[PDB]
Amino acid sequence: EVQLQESGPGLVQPSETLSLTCTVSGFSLTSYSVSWLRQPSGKGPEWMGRMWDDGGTVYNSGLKSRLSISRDTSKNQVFLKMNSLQTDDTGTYYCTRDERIRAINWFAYWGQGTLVTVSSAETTAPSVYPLAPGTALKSNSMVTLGCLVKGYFPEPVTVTWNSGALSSGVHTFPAVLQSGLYTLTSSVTVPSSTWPSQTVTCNVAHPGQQHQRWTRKLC
Amino acid sequence: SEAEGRLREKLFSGYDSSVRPAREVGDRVRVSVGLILAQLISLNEKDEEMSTKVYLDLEWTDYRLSWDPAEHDGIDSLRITAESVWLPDVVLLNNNDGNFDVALDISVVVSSDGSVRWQPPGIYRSSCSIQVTYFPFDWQNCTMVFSSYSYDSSEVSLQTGLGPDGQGHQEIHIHEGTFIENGQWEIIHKPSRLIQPPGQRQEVI
Amino acid sequence: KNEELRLYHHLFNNYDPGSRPVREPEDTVTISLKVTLTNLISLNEKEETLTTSVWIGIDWQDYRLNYSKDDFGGIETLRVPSELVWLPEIVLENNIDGQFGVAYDANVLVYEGGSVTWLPPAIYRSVCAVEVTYFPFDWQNCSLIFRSQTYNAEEVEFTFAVDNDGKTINKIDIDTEAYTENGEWAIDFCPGV
Amino acid sequence: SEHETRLVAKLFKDYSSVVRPVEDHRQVVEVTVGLQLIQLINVDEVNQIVTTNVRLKQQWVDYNLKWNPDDYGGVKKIHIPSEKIWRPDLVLYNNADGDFAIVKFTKVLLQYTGHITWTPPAIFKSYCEIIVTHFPFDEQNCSMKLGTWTYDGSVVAINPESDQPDLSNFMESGEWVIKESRGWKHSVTYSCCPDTPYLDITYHFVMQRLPLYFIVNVI
Amino acid sequence: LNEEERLIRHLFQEKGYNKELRPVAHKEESVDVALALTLSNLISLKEVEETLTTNVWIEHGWTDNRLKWNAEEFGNISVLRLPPDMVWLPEIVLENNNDGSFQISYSCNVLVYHYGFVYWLPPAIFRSSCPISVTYFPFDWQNCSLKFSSLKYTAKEITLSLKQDAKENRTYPVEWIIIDPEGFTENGEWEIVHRPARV
Amino acid sequence: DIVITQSPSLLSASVGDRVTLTCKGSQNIDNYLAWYQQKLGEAPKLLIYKTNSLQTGIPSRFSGSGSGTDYTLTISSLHSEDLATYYCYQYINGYTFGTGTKLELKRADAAPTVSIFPPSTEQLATGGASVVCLMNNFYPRDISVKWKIDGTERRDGVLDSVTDQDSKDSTYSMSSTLSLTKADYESHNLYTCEVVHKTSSSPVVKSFNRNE
Ligand SMILES: *[C@@H]1O[C@H](CO)[C@@H](O[C@@H]2O[C@H](CO)[C@@H](O[C@@H]3O[C@H](CO[C@H]4O[C@H](CO)[C@@H](O)[C@H](O[C@H]5O[C@H](CO)[C@@H](O)[C@H](O)[C@@H]5O)[C@@H]4O)[C@@H](O)[C@H](O[C@H]4O[C@H](CO)[C@@H](O)[C@H](O)[C@@H]4O)[C@@H]3O)[C@H](O)[C@H]2NC(C)=O)[C@H](O)[C@H]1NC(C)=O
Ligand SMILES: *[C@@H]1O[C@H](CO)[C@@H](O[C@@H]2O[C@H](CO)[C@@H](O[C@@H]3O[C@H](CO[C@H]4O[C@H](CO)[C@@H](O)[C@H](O)[C@@H]4O)[C@@H](O)[C@H](O)[C@@H]3O)[C@H](O)[C@H]2NC(C)=O)[C@H](O)[C@H]1NC(C)=O
Ligand SMILES: *[C@@H]1O[C@H](CO)[C@@H](O[C@@H]2O[C@H](CO)[C@@H](O)[C@H](O)[C@H]2NC(C)=O)[C@H](O)[C@H]1NC(C)=O
Ligand SMILES: *[C@@H]1O[C@H](CO)[C@@H](O)[C@H](O)[C@H]1NC(C)=O
Ligand SMILES: CC(=O)OCC[N+](C)(C)C
Repeated sequence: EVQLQESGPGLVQPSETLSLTCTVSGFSLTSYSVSWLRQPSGKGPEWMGRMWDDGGTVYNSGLKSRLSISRDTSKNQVFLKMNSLQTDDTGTYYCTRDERIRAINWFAYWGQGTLVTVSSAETTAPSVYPLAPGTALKSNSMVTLGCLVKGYFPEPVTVTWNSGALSSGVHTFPAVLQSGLYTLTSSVTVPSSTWPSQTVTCNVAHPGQQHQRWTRKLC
Repeated sequence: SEAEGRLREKLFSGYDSSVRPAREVGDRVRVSVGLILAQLISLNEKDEEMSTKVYLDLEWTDYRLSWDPAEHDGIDSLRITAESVWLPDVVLLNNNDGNFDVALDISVVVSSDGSVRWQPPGIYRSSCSIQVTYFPFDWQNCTMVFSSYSYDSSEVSLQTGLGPDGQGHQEIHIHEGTFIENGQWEIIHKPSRLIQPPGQRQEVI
Repeated sequence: KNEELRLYHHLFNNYDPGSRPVREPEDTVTISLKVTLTNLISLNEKEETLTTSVWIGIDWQDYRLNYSKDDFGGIETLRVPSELVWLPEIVLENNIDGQFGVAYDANVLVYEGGSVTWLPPAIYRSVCAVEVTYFPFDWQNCSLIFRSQTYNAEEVEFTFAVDNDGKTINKIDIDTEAYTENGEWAIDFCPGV
Repeated sequence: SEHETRLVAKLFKDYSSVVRPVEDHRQVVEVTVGLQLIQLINVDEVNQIVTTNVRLKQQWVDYNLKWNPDDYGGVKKIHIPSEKIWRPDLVLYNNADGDFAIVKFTKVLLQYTGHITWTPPAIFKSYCEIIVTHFPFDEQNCSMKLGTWTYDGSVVAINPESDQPDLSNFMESGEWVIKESRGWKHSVTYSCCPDTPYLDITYHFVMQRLPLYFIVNVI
Repeated sequence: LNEEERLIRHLFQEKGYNKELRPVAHKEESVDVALALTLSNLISLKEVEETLTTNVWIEHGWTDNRLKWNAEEFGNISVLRLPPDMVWLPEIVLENNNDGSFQISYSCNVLVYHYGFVYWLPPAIFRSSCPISVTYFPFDWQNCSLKFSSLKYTAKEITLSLKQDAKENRTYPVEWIIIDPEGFTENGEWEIVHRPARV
Repeated sequence: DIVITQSPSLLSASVGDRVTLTCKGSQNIDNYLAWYQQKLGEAPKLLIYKTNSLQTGIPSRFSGSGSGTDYTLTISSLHSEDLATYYCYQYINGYTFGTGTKLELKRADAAPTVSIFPPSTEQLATGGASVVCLMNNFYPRDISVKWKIDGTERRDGVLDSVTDQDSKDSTYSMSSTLSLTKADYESHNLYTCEVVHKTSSSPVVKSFNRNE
């Protein structure tokens, strides 16, 4: 019944203004307050502000100057606008319906949250280097080989092995940001005799600029 | 008590206590004023003021408060808080301390025919011209003048309260079995008189 | 239609006299105080009560009541019942009969520019210790202590009224058109602090 | 500019001043009572009545009047009329010809923690047994028995703020000197109510007469 | 959730309690009101004004079946304290007062018990009229009285009665003024020889 | 505002076990504590408010307790649905959230599959010389990685990440990289990755010399 849906841009340039729209269903904004929370990457969530049922607003003292909250009761929408964006604003933003007991309020329902990343880096194609062991230290039927994807921006990037032939034996470690660009690794388990003979190839796709690459095993 | 609540709600639906119960625009309201003296509290010659505790006996007809008891479970009379019905603004004109009104707005009794009876208690301090001559064998003739403060003689007609048998017993009522006898003053005569206007007002003295 | 009704509705349709006229909770409301003594009613040494009649001129800025005469047909003053506006709740702290407040709830005057003025008349009976040592040639240092009954110094702040010449009236004001001399007690000084 | 109005509206939307301000009805309301004596107005020996100007500070936590300051821009205290909230019905048992309870309903100070401080002024005309033996050099011991009239000790507990009355603002009287002051809490059982002892705080003052005037004019 | 708030909502909002109607099933029935007087202090007897000033606690008690509740359904609440303005009152005043102060001085909370009994013990300072027999002064004794009656109601509407008290499971009427040794202060001039009560 | 801490930061328990997460504040929270369950990619769901009031529709296996500055959330019997992150938060004075307790299903200990890869020829052509070390399918997540070049330890340019528990075997996977320039890479020949894990008293080591 009660549902809230955040929407907004996934990537925003620094010093630009972020705008988020929380669409509401199952209740009327005239009778339930809607708060805005954010969870910075690597930190716990923090309260940003509230749009009251009576139409007023309240903001976090640390963000009072940077924040504005408004609502449209005809469309059942709550709008958040934030200026002077910085890298530290990267995180997941939630809109919550607030329950009350007298004057005490707590977050009763959450939205699914929108990821907002603040970075100036332009979209960049990935480099796909193969990974091969530097010494034949093993010859078992299960040896791990992989591919390194570097330099792409923004997320996400997808990696498969021989397209549909990747099988379940595939690992895709989370990407890490260095120097303002992403780096990711992927690995697959294959027989020691198969990868030097079969054209085991990692296929990498980056929807940021519809980029596609395929890198085979080299040693 | 469902029938009493229903009848009360019927009577006061659309009622306005600020409007006098004149049916036609020229109709006057006749108010019978009787007085029961409960205690002659004191007489002060220095202030020329007589303090008395009285029960008024104001009786009038309010056509808006009439009902047929047979339709309302035989309720032939009702006790209603005085603030909710129209009251004649009968006040003591010759008071000496500015207290015109009664001491306590007790409930009025409304008969099914629309007759409203009200017996509020009052503490009154009237001005009384003291006969200084024959002290201490002197006798004093104090007066209490009751009249509607606002309504003219063409709107509220005052009348002296009749006796229980309908006799023109134009006297201050004193229940000798319960009257608090004053220790210094003896009441000899206690008549009442309706005084006609010389926009003028009638008075009951 | 009367322009005063438009002005009243514009000012008071969304006005709360409970909250102070401050945009932030940490702001102080500056009050201009001007006690005008009409007469010294009496000094009862036996009861140690000084009875005086005063007019309590209280001026302050209430941004919620701000208006310009150009928008309302040239109205420069609006009379409003005092129960409708926020008041600093100034009371005589050193009274003795328990009447802290003023005797008459006179209308406040809302001038253009947001200035609110209140000039109620009040009869005050206050504690004045009597030094009978040099009677009958004695002089008495009676005192009147005015303070907000509700708000502390960080919520409501007092300042003295400023005369037309710019001098602060750091004393009890006396108006020649209103002051009536007492026949028993003359008044020598009346400084305010 | 409107958060205090919003807070006052939220607190009292469905507040009841009849029920006690506790989370559970089996709990006891803890009221802290401090008598501040501003002036000893009169000591009428012939009528045996002592008239005193007092401020009756009462402090208690109202469970339902809490709020979170961050919801209202950091507002940590508000002033509200005392007629709107539940109050302890402190009655002066030994009233002679004054009022039994407080009649000057000043505003109470409410804090975000729910702590209410109420400091109503009163002119107590209490009864005192005037001892005439050592007159005019007599010392009088006059007391003020203040206690909740209808709430018993198992329902509303009153505790003294300090072992002694607050004389910090006491205007020195010209006829009587307060040689001693002390407040004692008592629980007593009345014949009306045999199963519930009722609590009271008896403040007492040992006041010594200044005899100089009577020495000159009488002795 | 506080059980007192739920109980009060049930009694007054759900039941539609009307404080203006007497607690009777039929209009012809009278409400039995029991009165007692606890004298806390005889403030003074002024012979010059012929006025007795007394500090009293007036024990009103009557049954109001509209205010019954099951304690076990409301968290074992056996007693509830309400403003006297909320409930119907018998409107009993001092008839023989000397100054127009007919009603009680302090409108304390009414105590309502789960079995429907409504109990009220307001304190009052009364200045009643007491004529003074100066014959044997200063060795005189004074027969003062306080007369309590309803003015809004009559014997057809309300039946006054004395408070009944029980000892050894036997009830008897309290035909005297109650003196509580914890609350009673000995007056310095007047010793109470008798203190009867009569309906 | 009242600072809040949670314990344990990471907790492992098997299906059906009773678990008691603890939440401790720096000041008296006065029972104004709430617990909510957040899952990866899902909207957070409130479990408990006022420290014991169960949210409507929440399974009765969730219960809350606590007072003063210490509070606990108890799951009487851990179900597979209940593997998630649990946050306590306080709403009596400001709004503060705990760091969060991540709850994982208990798994048998397994040694990591460790492998090492030098920078490929293509990377060296572009000037990149990042070495990579992988540790697939290990449990628990407690693991440490060290890079040694010519025997001397290296820390500059090292970055690493760990995957979540696999949906089939609950084992973790970790990758680590050592970014180097072509000049810095060619300045050394021996490279080794040392993996420390609880399943062995000595680290597992992998190494290579020069290009493959
Ligand atoms: C002026 O007049 C006032 C009153 O008008 C006088 O005030 C009285 O002062 C005395 C001390 O001078 C007070 O006595 C003290 O009372 C406290 C509180 O006691 C209460 O609470 C106790 C806690 O449970 C309880 O035990 C007490 O019960 C007493 O009474 C019952 C029945 O009456 C009896 O059964 C008990 O045995 C108790 O007697 C009571 O409810 C108490 O804590 C003090 O104890 C200290 O002193 C005693 C010895 O004196 C010692 O044993 C203790 O260990 C402790 O050190 C003490 O009893 C009294 O309460 C005050 N009364 C009032 C009404 O205020 C004042 O003194 C006068 N001053 C003058 C003449 O200068
Ligand atoms: C008429 O009555 C007035 C009220 O009683 C008198 O004014 C007061 O007079 C007393 C005389 O003792 C002054 O007390 C002295 O004040 C000074 C100044 O210190 C002040 O500031 C410090 C710090 O805030 C504070 O602690 C003091 O209390 C003072 O407020 C002190 O140095 C002395 O020790 C002593 O306290 C009062 O200050 C003064 N108050 C005011 C408001 O004027 C007045 O003097 C009387 N006049 C006549 C002609 O009789
Ligand atoms: C109070 O209101 C007046 C009237 O609006 C404000 O004065 C100016 O009014 C003009 C209207 O022509 C506006 O354009 C200006 O913006 C107003 N402000 C200024 C600073 O000129 C006035 O500012 C308001 N505030 C106060 C404190 O007086
Ligand atoms: C009421 O009291 C009885 C014992 O008298 C107890 O068994 C019962 O649980 C109590 N009920 C409530 C709701 O507190
Ligand atoms: C229940 C009630 O009203 O008690 C008042 C009498 N007292 C306080 C002396 C016991």
